[PDB]
Amino acid sequence: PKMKTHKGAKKRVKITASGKVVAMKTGKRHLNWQKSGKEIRQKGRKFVLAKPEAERIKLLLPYE
Amino acid sequence: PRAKTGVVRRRKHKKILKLAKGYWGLRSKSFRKARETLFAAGNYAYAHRKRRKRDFRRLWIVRINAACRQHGLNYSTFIHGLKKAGIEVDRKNLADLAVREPQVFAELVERAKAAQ
Amino acid sequence: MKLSDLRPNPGANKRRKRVGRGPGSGHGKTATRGHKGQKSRSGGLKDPRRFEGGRSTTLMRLPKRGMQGQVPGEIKRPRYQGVNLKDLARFEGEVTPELLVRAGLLKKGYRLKILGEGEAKPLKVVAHAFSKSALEKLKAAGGEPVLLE
Amino acid sequence: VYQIPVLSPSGRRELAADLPAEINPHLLWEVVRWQLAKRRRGTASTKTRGEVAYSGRKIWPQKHTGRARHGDIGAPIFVGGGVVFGPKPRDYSYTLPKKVRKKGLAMAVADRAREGKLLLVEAFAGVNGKTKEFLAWAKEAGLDGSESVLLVTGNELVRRAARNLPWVVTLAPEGLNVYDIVRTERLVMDLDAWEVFQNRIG
RNA sequence: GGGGGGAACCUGGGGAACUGAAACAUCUCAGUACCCAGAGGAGAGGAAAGAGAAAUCGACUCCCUGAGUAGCGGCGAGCGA
RNA sequence: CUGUUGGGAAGCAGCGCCAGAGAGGGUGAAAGCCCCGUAGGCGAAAGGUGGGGGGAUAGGUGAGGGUACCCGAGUACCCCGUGGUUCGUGGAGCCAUGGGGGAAUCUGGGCGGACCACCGCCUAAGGCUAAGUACUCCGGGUGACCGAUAGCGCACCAGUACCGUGAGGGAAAGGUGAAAAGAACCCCGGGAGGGGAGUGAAAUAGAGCCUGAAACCGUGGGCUUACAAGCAGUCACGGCCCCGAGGGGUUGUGGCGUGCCUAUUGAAGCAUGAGCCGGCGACUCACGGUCGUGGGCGAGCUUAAGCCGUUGAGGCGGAGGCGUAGGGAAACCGAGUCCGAACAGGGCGCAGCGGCCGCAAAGUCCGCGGCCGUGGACCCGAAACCGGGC
RNA sequence: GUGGAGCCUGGGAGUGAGGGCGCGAGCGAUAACGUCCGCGUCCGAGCGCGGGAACAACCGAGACCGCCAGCUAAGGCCCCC
RNA sequence: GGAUGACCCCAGGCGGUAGGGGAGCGUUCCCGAUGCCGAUGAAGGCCGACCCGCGAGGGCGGCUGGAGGUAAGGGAAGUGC
RNA sequence: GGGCCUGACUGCGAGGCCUGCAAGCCGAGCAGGGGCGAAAGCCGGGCCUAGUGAACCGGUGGUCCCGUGUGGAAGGGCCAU
Ligand SMILES: [Mg+2]
Ligand SMILES: [Mg+2]
Ligand SMILES: [Mg+2]
Ligand SMILES: [Mg+2]
Ligand SMILES: [Mg+2]
Ligand SMILES: [Mg+2]
Ligand SMILES: [Mg+2]
Ligand SMILES: [Mg+2]
Ligand SMILES: [Mg+2]
Ligand SMILES: [Mg+2]
Ligand SMILES: [Mg+2]
Ligand SMILES: [Mg+2]
Ligand SMILES: [Mg+2]
Ligand SMILES: [Mg+2]
Ligand SMILES: [Mg+2]
Ligand SMILES: [Mg+2]
Ligand SMILES: [Mg+2]
Ligand SMILES: [Mg+2]
Ligand SMILES: [Mg+2]
Ligand SMILES: [Mg+2]
Ligand SMILES: [Mg+2]
Ligand SMILES: [Mg+2]
Ligand SMILES: [Mg+2]
Ligand SMILES: [Mg+2]
Ligand SMILES: [Mg+2]
Ligand SMILES: [Mg+2]
Ligand SMILES: [Mg+2]
Ligand SMILES: [Mg+2]
Ligand SMILES: [Mg+2]
Ligand SMILES: [Mg+2]
Ligand SMILES: [Mg+2]
Ligand SMILES: [Mg+2]
Ligand SMILES: [Mg+2]
Ligand SMILES: [Mg+2]
Ligand SMILES: [Mg+2]
Ligand SMILES: [Mg+2]
Ligand SMILES: [Mg+2]
Ligand SMILES: [Mg+2]
Ligand SMILES: [Mg+2]
Ligand SMILES: [Mg+2]
Ligand SMILES: [Mg+2]
Ligand SMILES: [Mg+2]
Ligand SMILES: [Mg+2]
Ligand SMILES: [Mg+2]
Ligand SMILES: [Mg+2]
Ligand SMILES: [Mg+2]
Ligand SMILES: [Mg+2]
Ligand SMILES: [Mg+2]
Ligand SMILES: [Mg+2]
Ligand SMILES: [Mg+2]
Ligand SMILES: [Mg+2]
Ligand SMILES: [Mg+2]
Ligand SMILES: [Mg+2]
Ligand SMILES: [Mg+2]
Ligand SMILES: [Mg+2]
Ligand SMILES: [Mg+2]
Ligand SMILES: [Mg+2]
Ligand SMILES: [Mg+2]
Ligand SMILES: [Mg+2]
Ligand SMILES: [Mg+2]
Ligand SMILES: [Mg+2]
Ligand SMILES: [Mg+2]
Ligand SMILES: [Mg+2]
Ligand SMILES: [Mg+2]
Ligand SMILES: [Mg+2]
Ligand SMILES: [Mg+2]
Ligand SMILES: [Mg+2]
Ligand SMILES: [Mg+2]
Ligand SMILES: [Mg+2]
Ligand SMILES: [Mg+2]
Ligand SMILES: [Mg+2]
Ligand SMILES: [Mg+2]
Ligand SMILES: [Mg+2]
Ligand SMILES: [Mg+2]
Ligand SMILES: [Mg+2]
Ligand SMILES: [Mg+2]
Ligand SMILES: [Mg+2]
Ligand SMILES: [Mg+2]
Ligand SMILES: [Mg+2]
Ligand SMILES: [Mg+2]
Ligand SMILES: [Mg+2]
Ligand SMILES: [Mg+2]
Ligand SMILES: [Mg+2]
Ligand SMILES: [Mg+2]
Ligand SMILES: [Mg+2]
Ligand SMILES: [Mg+2]
Ligand SMILES: [Mg+2]
Ligand SMILES: [Mg+2]
Ligand SMILES: [Mg+2]
Ligand SMILES: [Mg+2]
Ligand SMILES: [Mg+2]
Ligand SMILES: [Mg+2]
Ligand SMILES: [Mg+2]
Ligand SMILES: [Mg+2]
Ligand SMILES: [Mg+2]
Ligand SMILES: [Mg+2]
Ligand SMILES: [Mg+2]
Ligand SMILES: [Mg+2]
Ligand SMILES: [Mg+2]
Ligand SMILES: [Mg+2]
Ligand SMILES: [Mg+2]
Ligand SMILES: [Mg+2]
Ligand SMILES: [Mg+2]
Ligand SMILES: [Mg+2]
Ligand SMILES: [Mg+2]
Ligand SMILES: [Mg+2]
Ligand SMILES: [Mg+2]
Ligand SMILES: [Mg+2]
Ligand SMILES: [Mg+2]
Ligand SMILES: [Mg+2]
Ligand SMILES: [Mg+2]
Ligand SMILES: [Mg+2]
Ligand SMILES: [Mg+2]
Ligand SMILES: [Mg+2]
Ligand SMILES: [Mg+2]
Ligand SMILES: [Mg+2]
Ligand SMILES: [Mg+2]
Ligand SMILES: [Mg+2]
Ligand SMILES: [Mg+2]
Ligand SMILES: [Mg+2]
Ligand SMILES: [Mg+2]
Ligand SMILES: [Mg+2]
Ligand SMILES: [Mg+2]
Ligand SMILES: [Mg+2]
Ligand SMILES: [Mg+2]
Ligand SMILES: [Mg+2]
Ligand SMILES: [Mg+2]
Ligand SMILES: [Mg+2]
Ligand SMILES: [Mg+2]
Ligand SMILES: [Mg+2]
Ligand SMILES: [Mg+2]
Ligand SMILES: [Mg+2]
Ligand SMILES: [Mg+2]
Ligand SMILES: [Mg+2]
Ligand SMILES: [Mg+2]
Ligand SMILES: [Mg+2]
Ligand SMILES: [Mg+2]
Ligand SMILES: [Mg+2]
Ligand SMILES: [Mg+2]
Ligand SMILES: [Mg+2]
Ligand SMILES: [Mg+2]
Ligand SMILES: [Mg+2]
Ligand SMILES: [Mg+2]
Ligand SMILES: [Mg+2]
Ligand SMILES: [Mg+2]
Ligand SMILES: [Mg+2]
Ligand SMILES: [Mg+2]
Ligand SMILES: [Mg+2]
Ligand SMILES: [Mg+2]
Ligand SMILES: [Mg+2]
Ligand SMILES: [Mg+2]
Ligand SMILES: [Mg+2]
Ligand SMILES: [Mg+2]
Ligand SMILES: [Mg+2]
Ligand SMILES: [Mg+2]
Ligand SMILES: [Mg+2]
Ligand SMILES: [Mg+2]
Ligand SMILES: [Mg+2]
Ligand SMILES: [Mg+2]
Ligand SMILES: [Mg+2]
Ligand SMILES: [Mg+2]
Ligand SMILES: [Mg+2]
Ligand SMILES: [Mg+2]
Ligand SMILES: [Mg+2]
Ligand SMILES: [Mg+2]
Ligand SMILES: [Mg+2]
Ligand SMILES: [Mg+2]
Ligand SMILES: [Mg+2]
Ligand SMILES: [Mg+2]
Ligand SMILES: [Mg+2]
Ligand SMILES: [Mg+2]
Ligand SMILES: [Mg+2]
Ligand SMILES: [Mg+2]
Ligand SMILES: [Mg+2]
Ligand SMILES: [Mg+2]
Ligand SMILES: [Mg+2]
Ligand SMILES: [Mg+2]
Ligand SMILES: [Mg+2]
Ligand SMILES: [Mg+2]
Ligand SMILES: [Mg+2]
Ligand SMILES: [Mg+2]
Ligand SMILES: [Mg+2]
Ligand SMILES: [Mg+2]
Ligand SMILES: [Mg+2]
Ligand SMILES: [Mg+2]
Ligand SMILES: [Mg+2]
Ligand SMILES: [Mg+2]
Ligand SMILES: [Mg+2]
Ligand SMILES: [Mg+2]
Ligand SMILES: [Mg+2]
Ligand SMILES: [Mg+2]
Ligand SMILES: [Mg+2]
Ligand SMILES: [Mg+2]
Ligand SMILES: [Mg+2]
Ligand SMILES: [Mg+2]
Ligand SMILES: [Mg+2]
Ligand SMILES: [Mg+2]
Ligand SMILES: [Mg+2]
Ligand SMILES: [Mg+2]
Ligand SMILES: [Mg+2]
Ligand SMILES: [Mg+2]
Ligand SMILES: [Mg+2]
Ligand SMILES: [Mg+2]
Ligand SMILES: [Mg+2]
Ligand SMILES: [Mg+2]
Ligand SMILES: [Mg+2]
Ligand SMILES: [Mg+2]
Ligand SMILES: [Mg+2]
Ligand SMILES: [Mg+2]
Ligand SMILES: [Mg+2]
Ligand SMILES: [Mg+2]
Ligand SMILES: [Mg+2]
Ligand SMILES: [Mg+2]
Ligand SMILES: [Mg+2]
Ligand SMILES: [Mg+2]
Ligand SMILES: [Mg+2]
Ligand SMILES: [Mg+2]
Ligand SMILES: [Mg+2]
Ligand SMILES: [Mg+2]
Ligand SMILES: [Mg+2]
Ligand SMILES: [Mg+2]
Ligand SMILES: [Mg+2]
Ligand SMILES: [Mg+2]
Ligand SMILES: [Mg+2]
Ligand SMILES: [Mg+2]
Ligand SMILES: [Mg+2]
Ligand SMILES: [Mg+2]
Ligand SMILES: [Mg+2]
Ligand SMILES: [Mg+2]
Ligand SMILES: [Mg+2]
Ligand SMILES: [Mg+2]
Ligand SMILES: [Mg+2]
Ligand SMILES: [Mg+2]
Ligand SMILES: [Mg+2]
Ligand SMILES: [Mg+2]
Ligand SMILES: [Mg+2]
Ligand SMILES: [Mg+2]
Ligand SMILES: [Mg+2]
Ligand SMILES: [Mg+2]
Ligand SMILES: [Mg+2]
Ligand SMILES: [Mg+2]
Ligand SMILES: [Mg+2]
Ligand SMILES: [Mg+2]
Ligand SMILES: [Mg+2]
Ligand SMILES: [Mg+2]
Ligand SMILES: [Mg+2]
Ligand SMILES: [Mg+2]
Ligand SMILES: [Mg+2]
Ligand SMILES: [Mg+2]
Ligand SMILES: [Mg+2]
Ligand SMILES: [Mg+2]
Ligand SMILES: [Mg+2]
Ligand SMILES: [Mg+2]
Ligand SMILES: [Mg+2]
Ligand SMILES: [Mg+2]
Ligand SMILES: [Mg+2]
Ligand SMILES: [Mg+2]
Ligand SMILES: [Mg+2]
Ligand SMILES: [Mg+2]
Ligand SMILES: [Mg+2]
Ligand SMILES: [Mg+2]
Ligand SMILES: [Mg+2]
Ligand SMILES: [Mg+2]
Ligand SMILES: [Mg+2]
Ligand SMILES: [Mg+2]
Ligand SMILES: [Mg+2]
Ligand SMILES: [Mg+2]
Ligand SMILES: [Mg+2]
Ligand SMILES: [Mg+2]
Ligand SMILES: [Mg+2]
Ligand SMILES: [Mg+2]
Ligand SMILES: [Mg+2]
Ligand SMILES: [Mg+2]
Ligand SMILES: [Mg+2]
Ligand SMILES: [Mg+2]
Ligand SMILES: [Mg+2]
Ligand SMILES: [Mg+2]
Ligand SMILES: [Mg+2]
């Protein structure tokens, strides 16, 4: 039967035009009071997942 | 479609069995034992065609040595003297000479003493 | 040219890999699976795209983001597809959404928006939207922007 | 582009047709492969350990019998048991690209054309449904039956007359297809036939 | 007039567990297996107190597609209009 | 039809003929023309069907104006407990309903995802309804389906023998020959069996019957062996025997030499497995994905279900899918966009060869191959768990 | 320095029980065919070959095939040899 | 070198378990085939010190067997113990 | 030790350290609005290396981005915690 889109990945991640995989930096969900502003700010960006980890996530998204 | 074993396996077994003609008991009679026997046989043959080259040369040497000592020297001396004289007749031949041609062997012995 | 002459080009029809058929093939006994363990078993491993041996997975440690939607689902709103000026080059006279669908440029169910990559051509282009630069290039090349609603 | 003999009451004229100059044997092979796969019945079947007639009882205990462990006698390791990965009902067909079939048709006719083996005819003399009638006409048309012929015409009366001849394959023009052209040595067509074929390769 | 039978198919009344979740309880398996009642050559459904945004369509059934979309989900495994 | 070889002609040879029939099966071997058929035609007094054609019957059919009589009740509706839906308590509507409460008759009511308004949609609480759909005990047709360990459990007197108190389990077992011409009669023997005779093209086709492998048992012959130390061979030489400057068989002496498989750091290993032989026996298929590859077309590529045709013929079908633009949670903007006060900085994006022609290419379709996902997913094996019965 | 070198993109793995030895340590008892690291090696996969009486990892040496030819390596040259 | 995988010449590599890759052999079935081989003997069996091939194998001969078999080139798998 | 102070900034961030991933670390410089200093300049906590916890679910403040025919509303997204 056809493959299913993994909804947890669909909800965390985006495949960019050239097929990199992009996600939010981890670590500002909470426990933030003593984090510097450099930290909070930088954790506010997206990052490009390491190739082996991205290639795996990509196969979970067969129809994006 | 179905492809049942058919004729194929009996034919491989006869091949092996036929190579095993001569072997003892099940070794010529049982495909399994024949095949074991053959693995061993092929490795020995390989090993032994290597050592036949050695087996003969050892023999030539025992013979040359006998023929040398009739003329008062040993194999090691005789071979060094040949070397120094520049004589390159090989041991297969030195041996045939020593038996079939004593006069020639004697002369080579002479050149060998003389060459040192 | 006769039936006995009909052949696939070299490489067009390759043989399959057959395992577990004897030593000479170099794929016998273990059938290229190595020795023992879960992956050698019939049924094999867990989904290697996700599973990581029991530790929290790479994917599941990344944060979710944005609106995921709620029952009763997607909210119906007009959707726009852009098609650039350069794609309009091939037409002469008029372009309308219907035409662009036919040519295979605009997908059905999307409203038309004209965009600015390329040069404008003095055509009457009818559409639901124009970018700033598309409007400019078109007005400048003497073409006629018509807005649908 | 090609020059094609046409038989007439007025005699052997010539007709100009643009058929591909290049024949692509791989593609011809691909069309024939598709044709022969899709006519397959796919009716080969076997039973699995689950589909076989025996019961699911474990035949003897797991341990302490001195015998090998088994479950039910349906398991494929038993004579009588199911078969592992045998054939099951199958559909061998697949949708070969339309343009390929088209290009394929055209190339096949083109290939016979380039050999002189394609012959167009206006009508069929006296053939009114009798084999000996077609046979006469054929002799006169240069078909002694030493070469196999794919006869394409909408004239039912002509197909009936020729069908029984071992060296003749008959077809309506809607049926023209590359396996039949490639199977036969000579191609013979009605103009009306030639007309539809030209519309199909358009 | 009923009663009883019929290989599958069908509707209705009841309805598991292994297993999967690399443990497990929600979840899955699955309204499946299976028991029961009933029908019939089919059964069910069917002529809008519908759909759901089109100023629209127009009973029901069944196939393709829409779509693994929308969503659902110890937002896990998965489930899925 | 004839000739010919042959037990037999349908083989080979000569000369013919049919074909809307050269599908296929038989006949002593290989047959268009010998038989059964095949193409094309024909056929029901009786019973069944009859969705097609015809006929009948039931039944159907108006417009203003007024009246406010009727328009499905323990129902709607609300609350509580649940189920159904993609919806697992969620912002949880809708449909259904076990408990409680409980209306109205169009100025009535239900619905459009809490709720409210507005704007629309629809008429609950009675019933029926062909067809298009599912299945295959049954009949027929057809296989890049099996061919007696296969294929149904059963080609055969099988759901049998047999096993089990019972539910229930559940086999093995096909083939003389063209024709029985199935061996009169004699001989040995109680018989069985054999030897002659006879039949047959053939009888080691003789019914314990086609072929008739291998393990296994024997008779006969060649070579060899009773002072010898062995994973059984191998290399060398010599003896003997055989077929005829060579080969084959055998093996006295000399040299060398730790079975196979499995599992292991490491096995000849005193670690697993195997008595031997034959046969069966384990990486597949569908659908999706990802790469590679052979082609087709290329800013485009491609059709699905179906419909027409065919009866091993293909065509139509553009609904839809992938691609042609990205960025952003989104509104939204767009070769940009997001963060930002920023025209700052940054993230993620954007930009063929030759001579208008050819050539290559995005991409996409089909084939092929590797690997992945979902399925039992390479085969065999539990102890267990659950349902219904005995 | 042109090598079964290196670097980049992608397809397919297997492995994730090692072991002996030399040198450097820890642990142990300046014990273990002990144990645990480091650098190297070999066996693993070279239970192919020569030497070491025999013997995976000590010495010699990396077996494409054939030869009744030659030179050497470690180790040997009284007989077994 | 010759132009192209025609074959000759010079040189170098060629131990191998897990495992990657390449090239082939054979089994059943389909197209090729209304053909071709076949009772002057099919398949299958038993021999062979012969021929070709590195090999898997393929030929050829004799005996058995008595009615089938199937090429060059391709296709598909219940394909090798 | 004292004076003035809140840079224990906001928007970013060249380039690196480390590293299987995910993390962790250092950071010149530009803009906004500041502190100290006459100025050069320094200040995006603390001489430094420990004082910590991914995701999911949820709370609170802000934003005013989505709001299931439409206007709101429910509920969510986003920034902060
Ligand atoms: Mg999730
Ligand atoms: Mg965070
Ligand atoms: Mg958290
Ligand atoms: Mg937060
Ligand atoms: Mg929060
Ligand atoms: Mg701090
Ligand atoms: Mg800070
Ligand atoms: Mg911020
Ligand atoms: Mg899609
Ligand atoms: Mg995309
Ligand atoms: Mg087999
Ligand atoms: Mg067989
Ligand atoms: Mg066999
Ligand atoms: Mg074999
Ligand atoms: Mg045989
Ligand atoms: Mg063989
Ligand atoms: Mg012997
Ligand atoms: Mg023997
Ligand atoms: Mg014996
Ligand atoms: Mg024997
Ligand atoms: Mg061998
Ligand atoms: Mg050798
Ligand atoms: Mg040796
Ligand atoms: Mg002396
Ligand atoms: Mg010397
Ligand atoms: Mg010398
Ligand atoms: Mg294939
Ligand atoms: Mg092999
Ligand atoms: Mg390989
Ligand atoms: Mg290997
Ligand atoms: Mg093995
Ligand atoms: Mg592998
Ligand atoms: Mg593998
Ligand atoms: Mg294994
Ligand atoms: Mg391993
Ligand atoms: Mg194993
Ligand atoms: Mg292991
Ligand atoms: Mg294991
Ligand atoms: Mg493994
Ligand atoms: Mg294994
Ligand atoms: Mg296993
Ligand atoms: Mg299993
Ligand atoms: Mg498993
Ligand atoms: Mg969404
Ligand atoms: Mg104009
Ligand atoms: Mg088929
Ligand atoms: Mg099939
Ligand atoms: Mg079966
Ligand atoms: Mg079957
Ligand atoms: Mg079973
Ligand atoms: Mg069963
Ligand atoms: Mg059963
Ligand atoms: Mg069963
Ligand atoms: Mg049964
Ligand atoms: Mg059972
Ligand atoms: Mg049972
Ligand atoms: Mg059971
Ligand atoms: Mg046991
Ligand atoms: Mg036992
Ligand atoms: Mg047993
Ligand atoms: Mg046993
Ligand atoms: Mg058992
Ligand atoms: Mg079993
Ligand atoms: Mg069992
Ligand atoms: Mg069974
Ligand atoms: Mg069976
Ligand atoms: Mg069976
Ligand atoms: Mg089986
Ligand atoms: Mg199986
Ligand atoms: Mg099985
Ligand atoms: Mg299968
Ligand atoms: Mg089917
Ligand atoms: Mg396939
Ligand atoms: Mg298909
Ligand atoms: Mg014909
Ligand atoms: Mg033909
Ligand atoms: Mg009843
Ligand atoms: Mg009844
Ligand atoms: Mg039910
Ligand atoms: Mg009831
Ligand atoms: Mg129920
Ligand atoms: Mg229960
Ligand atoms: Mg459970
Ligand atoms: Mg299960
Ligand atoms: Mg699973
Ligand atoms: Mg579990
Ligand atoms: Mg588990
Ligand atoms: Mg447990
Ligand atoms: Mg469970
Ligand atoms: Mg399951
Ligand atoms: Mg369920
Ligand atoms: Mg039920
Ligand atoms: Mg069932
Ligand atoms: Mg009943
Ligand atoms: Mg019906
Ligand atoms: Mg009905
Ligand atoms: Mg009904
Ligand atoms: Mg009504
Ligand atoms: Mg879509
Ligand atoms: Mg469900
Ligand atoms: Mg005669
Ligand atoms: Mg005759
Ligand atoms: Mg004749
Ligand atoms: Mg016919
Ligand atoms: Mg016939
Ligand atoms: Mg026939
Ligand atoms: Mg014939
Ligand atoms: Mg025949
Ligand atoms: Mg016949
Ligand atoms: Mg008829
Ligand atoms: Mg008839
Ligand atoms: Mg009125
Ligand atoms: Mg009233
Ligand atoms: Mg009403
Ligand atoms: Mg009532
Ligand atoms: Mg309720
Ligand atoms: Mg529910
Ligand atoms: Mg919720
Ligand atoms: Mg709800
Ligand atoms: Mg109620
Ligand atoms: Mg109202
Ligand atoms: Mg009201
Ligand atoms: Mg209601
Ligand atoms: Mg309501
Ligand atoms: Mg409402
Ligand atoms: Mg509504
Ligand atoms: Mg409505
Ligand atoms: Mg009803
Ligand atoms: Mg009707
Ligand atoms: Mg129906
Ligand atoms: Mg049917
Ligand atoms: Mg039937
Ligand atoms: Mg067969
Ligand atoms: Mg057959
Ligand atoms: Mg049998
Ligand atoms: Mg059977
Ligand atoms: Mg048999
Ligand atoms: Mg039967
Ligand atoms: Mg059976
Ligand atoms: Mg049977
Ligand atoms: Mg019986
Ligand atoms: Mg009992
Ligand atoms: Mg009984
Ligand atoms: Mg039982
Ligand atoms: Mg049995
Ligand atoms: Mg018979
Ligand atoms: Mg008979
Ligand atoms: Mg006969
Ligand atoms: Mg008597
Ligand atoms: Mg008698
Ligand atoms: Mg007698
Ligand atoms: Mg007698
Ligand atoms: Mg006679
Ligand atoms: Mg004869
Ligand atoms: Mg015989
Ligand atoms: Mg016989
Ligand atoms: Mg017998
Ligand atoms: Mg016979
Ligand atoms: Mg017999
Ligand atoms: Mg016999
Ligand atoms: Mg015998
Ligand atoms: Mg004897
Ligand atoms: Mg003695
Ligand atoms: Mg003696
Ligand atoms: Mg010896
Ligand atoms: Mg000697
Ligand atoms: Mg001899
Ligand atoms: Mg000898
Ligand atoms: Mg040794
Ligand atoms: Mg030994
Ligand atoms: Mg050893
Ligand atoms: Mg072996
Ligand atoms: Mg073993
Ligand atoms: Mg073990
Ligand atoms: Mg062990
Ligand atoms: Mg051990
Ligand atoms: Mg031993
Ligand atoms: Mg032993
Ligand atoms: Mg033991
Ligand atoms: Mg042992
Ligand atoms: Mg063990
Ligand atoms: Mg036993
Ligand atoms: Mg034996
Ligand atoms: Mg066997
Ligand atoms: Mg595979
Ligand atoms: Mg693929
Ligand atoms: Mg492809
Ligand atoms: Mg194409
Ligand atoms: Mg798609
Ligand atoms: Mg930018
Ligand atoms: Mg091109
Ligand atoms: Mg392409
Ligand atoms: Mg993969
Ligand atoms: Mg399954
Ligand atoms: Mg499987
Ligand atoms: Mg698999
Ligand atoms: Mg099992
Ligand atoms: Mg028990
Ligand atoms: Mg339990
Ligand atoms: Mg229990
Ligand atoms: Mg029970
Ligand atoms: Mg019970
Ligand atoms: Mg290079
Ligand atoms: Mg290398
Ligand atoms: Mg390397
Ligand atoms: Mg691979
Ligand atoms: Mg691995
Ligand atoms: Mg491993
Ligand atoms: Mg481990
Ligand atoms: Mg380890
Ligand atoms: Mg270990
Ligand atoms: Mg190591
Ligand atoms: Mg270690
Ligand atoms: Mg040692
Ligand atoms: Mg060490
Ligand atoms: Mg030292
Ligand atoms: Mg040390
Ligand atoms: Mg240390
Ligand atoms: Mg001491
Ligand atoms: Mg140690
Ligand atoms: Mg030590
Ligand atoms: Mg130590
Ligand atoms: Mg080491
Ligand atoms: Mg190992
Ligand atoms: Mg070594
Ligand atoms: Mg090494
Ligand atoms: Mg070795
Ligand atoms: Mg050694
Ligand atoms: Mg030694
Ligand atoms: Mg020694
Ligand atoms: Mg060694
Ligand atoms: Mg080497
Ligand atoms: Mg020397
Ligand atoms: Mg030395
Ligand atoms: Mg010594
Ligand atoms: Mg190698
Ligand atoms: Mg290669
Ligand atoms: Mg390969
Ligand atoms: Mg070949
Ligand atoms: Mg084979
Ligand atoms: Mg092959
Ligand atoms: Mg077949
Ligand atoms: Mg045929
Ligand atoms: Mg034939
Ligand atoms: Mg002939
Ligand atoms: Mg004859
Ligand atoms: Mg003969
Ligand atoms: Mg054959
Ligand atoms: Mg055959
Ligand atoms: Mg042979
Ligand atoms: Mg023969
Ligand atoms: Mg026949
Ligand atoms: Mg064939
Ligand atoms: Mg062939
Ligand atoms: Mg072909
Ligand atoms: Mg198999
Ligand atoms: Mg101040
Ligand atoms: Mg950086
Ligand atoms: Mg990093
Ligand atoms: Mg300042
Ligand atoms: Mg400043
Ligand atoms: Mg100042
Ligand atoms: Mg700074
Ligand atoms: Mg401090
Ligand atoms: Mg500190
Ligand atoms: Mg920290
Ligand atoms: Mg969770
Ligand atoms: Mg968790
Ligand atoms: Mg949240
Ligand atoms: Mg609203
Ligand atoms: Mg708003
Ligand atoms: Mg609403
Ligand atoms: Mg308002
Ligand atoms: Mg608004
Ligand atoms: Mg308000
Ligand atoms: Mg709000
Ligand atoms: Mg909010
Ligand atoms: Mg935030």
